[PDB]
Amino acid sequence: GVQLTAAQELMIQQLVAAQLQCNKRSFSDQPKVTPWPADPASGSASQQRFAHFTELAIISVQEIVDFAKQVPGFLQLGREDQIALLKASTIEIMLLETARRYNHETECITFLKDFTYSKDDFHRAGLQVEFINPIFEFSRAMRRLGLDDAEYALLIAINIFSADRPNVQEPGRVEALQQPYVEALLSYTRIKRPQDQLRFPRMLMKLVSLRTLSSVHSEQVFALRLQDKKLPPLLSEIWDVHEGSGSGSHKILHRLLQD
Amino acid sequence: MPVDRILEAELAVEVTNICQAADKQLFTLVEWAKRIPHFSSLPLDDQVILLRAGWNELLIASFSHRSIDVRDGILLATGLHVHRNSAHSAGVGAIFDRVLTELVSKMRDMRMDKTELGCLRAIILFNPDAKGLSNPSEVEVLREKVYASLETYCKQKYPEQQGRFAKLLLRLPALRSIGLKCLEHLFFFKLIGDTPIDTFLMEMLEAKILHRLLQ
Ligand SMILES: CC(C)[C@@](O)(C(=O)N1CCC(C2CCN(c3ccc(C(=O)N(C)C)c(Cl)c3)CC2)CC1)C(F)(F)F
Repeated sequence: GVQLTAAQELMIQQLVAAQLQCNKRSFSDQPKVTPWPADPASGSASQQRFAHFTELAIISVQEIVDFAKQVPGFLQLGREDQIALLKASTIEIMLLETARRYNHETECITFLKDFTYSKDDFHRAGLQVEFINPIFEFSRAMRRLGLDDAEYALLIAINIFSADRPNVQEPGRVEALQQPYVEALLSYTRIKRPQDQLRFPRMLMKLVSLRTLSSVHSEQVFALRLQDKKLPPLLSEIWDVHEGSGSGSHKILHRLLQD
Repeated sequence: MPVDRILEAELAVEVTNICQAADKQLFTLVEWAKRIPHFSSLPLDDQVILLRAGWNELLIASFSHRSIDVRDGILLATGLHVHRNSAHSAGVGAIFDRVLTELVSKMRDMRMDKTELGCLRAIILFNPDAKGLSNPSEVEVLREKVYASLETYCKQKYPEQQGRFAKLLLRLPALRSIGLKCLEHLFFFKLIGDTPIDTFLMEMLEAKILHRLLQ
């Protein structure tokens, strides 16, 4: 009592395609990130490990924004609304992209093909264990579920169209854009595993888990401010960190969306 | 996981006032948890963990479903109702706007019954993510048992509404975020200390009565 229409199949296809072509621009930008570095007496190696992660996050933001521009309907919405959606979804989509790059055999996370990181390396880059353990506890929970590229792409699309985000002008338009992607996930999962009906509610529930992970990310940024760690404008604006850029006066996410 | 026993547990229930009504409902909450399938059969430490993890969301869900027939306000179990204009002067208006828009109006516009809400509250309750759980696998199976019963209830009770089950689950991410902002405001009341909070709600905020209530 389920069907994946030709229209839904072609929609899912564009999502996987968009995701892969964004990864292409993301892989080109690899020589831009400061290299991962015995630490000198100056203390610069720590600054280098922090900047590495910072620049990888910037690459990850640019990828999300280019993916949303390619998710049908998103560019129809008002600029205020699309900024409001990506601001809240960034960290959620960021953790989703971290989880699919988790290797259970090595217990490591691989970014941009070459950069492989363990729980220690995440700590060395300035992150706290209160954020590291949930990152790896979610990564290995995403693995148990064992998603494909179509499932990841649909879940990212559903996450973007969460009407409840702060400063969403037209919640009605956003809730309307979400439902076709939700029915496409229901159909795809039921056609993928005809025997396991629990696949789809298990996927939707991961969006609830992402909400806690955002809350845990906020605790990490609060800690970064104690540590006098300076986030670049783009990250400061998306996550409301520093006075100036945190006010959105810089209008980066806006300029990024414009072109 | 029978839906009728979930509905039976739901129907089983007959400013400073929000803090009063919350503390009152915490006792009621333990009586609802015992009634819902396979909960009492679960380890005593896990039942504490589960109730300590979701009490905020579980009550916000109950207050939202009660307020279905009242405009711009929340109907507390005490009998008194709190309006939007008082919430905005209390300095807790923005989050109050979020509860009515995302939870109350949605539950109203979709005519969410007490069986569906019971299933959602049971999904909220059986959280395998709760910190310190001895056996998180058995908590996951039970939560999955709810998905199965709710989807089956949904298709039978509401045919020609094939996206209803999802619409019910999609309130949960919003509820999680709302519960988090609801809990930070309660901590401000506890840190400021304008009007003292009752012992059970004080036990929930601080991290006794709960252990005594379990048997
Ligand atoms: C930015 C960073 C200093 C930090 O503020 C933070 O918020 N982090 C959470 C997100 C995490 C990112 C790391 C980079 N990222 C990806 C994820 C995937 C890829 C990838 O391979 N793509 C093809 C996109 C790439 Cl290039 C980057 C997602 C998780 C880094 C730590 C802090 F760690 F909390 F301090």
